[PDB]
Amino acid sequence: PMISCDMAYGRTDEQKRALSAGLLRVISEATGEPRENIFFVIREGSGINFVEH
Amino acid sequence: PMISCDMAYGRTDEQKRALSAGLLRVISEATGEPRENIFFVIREGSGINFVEHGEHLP
Amino acid sequence: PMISCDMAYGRTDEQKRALSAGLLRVISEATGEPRENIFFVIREGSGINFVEHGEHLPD
Amino acid sequence: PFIECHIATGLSVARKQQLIRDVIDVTNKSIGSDPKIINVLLVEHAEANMSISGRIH
Amino acid sequence: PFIECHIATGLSVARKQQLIRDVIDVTNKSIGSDPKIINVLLVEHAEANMSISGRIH
Amino acid sequence: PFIECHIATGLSVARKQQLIRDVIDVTNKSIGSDPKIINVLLVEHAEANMSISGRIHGE
Repeated sequence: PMISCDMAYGRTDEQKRALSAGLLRVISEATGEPRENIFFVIREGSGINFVEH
Repeated sequence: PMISCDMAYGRTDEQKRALSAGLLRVISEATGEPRENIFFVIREGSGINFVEHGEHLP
Repeated sequence: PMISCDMAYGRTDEQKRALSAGLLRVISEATGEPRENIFFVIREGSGINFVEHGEHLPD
Repeated sequence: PFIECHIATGLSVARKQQLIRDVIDVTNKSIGSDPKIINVLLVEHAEANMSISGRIH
Repeated sequence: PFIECHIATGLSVARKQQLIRDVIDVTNKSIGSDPKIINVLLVEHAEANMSISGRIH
Repeated sequence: PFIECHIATGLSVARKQQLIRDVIDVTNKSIGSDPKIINVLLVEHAEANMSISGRIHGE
């Protein structure tokens, strides 16, 4: 699997590690693929670069 | 819906507001979906990171 | 065609040129599309932003 | 630039081609990019494969 | 945020729906995002179209 | 790294598999990545759904 998250800049390295641990677990459990088989990238930007509702 | 735009650094805040507004409007009209149902992200990079017409950008 | 590469910061412009030349050649040859029709973007991030083989990358 | 748009399945081919045309137009008019350098990718998905604002279809 | 997940085809509709529910929950718990700004796209692919760990299917 | 390739539908499965092999090799040779951490995704689209350089399929 390959997972990406585009999100506002500002989260701590600890929060990012929590994010990845959760996403890796849930994707791994749903697909049945080992955590080592799931790639994850976080892409960050400032607020002018996001329109969220 | 979800919209992303990968482009070079340098656009003004005014230009990015025009872009997001123009994009959300056309996607909303095409899909019947309200503007609030449309995620948008701009992802910026420097010239070396883009290859257009087979050449890296300045 | 449109190609993207998400990778860790740190590659030189020379490496990025090698990478693009190689990808455009292989995609063009596989696809039958001219090189000028193949858009390529590289997206860079710091180590904490990547998880590969189960672990966040160092810088 | 490269604009990638993810929408639900259900539009006609005509409508989608008009959408692409209009994306190119608005990108040109607001950030100033020549149509010659604008790339657009439209991808359609089943509603079940998308969550807008934490909502499950 | 926008979380895009590329997985192999093969899951039930029920399983994918749970996966989207689980992605939303995890995102909210870990980085504090209101589910109202959490957007999820699940994309399925043939195994031949993907390589993980350099492996050709 | 993660390479995502968007191309037109029309390639055979054999041809697609070699393309993926070739992307992995190009990436390893240019950027140094262990092939085991090079992830490649190939996505095929109808021509009508892609515009390169402002062009509309047909016209």
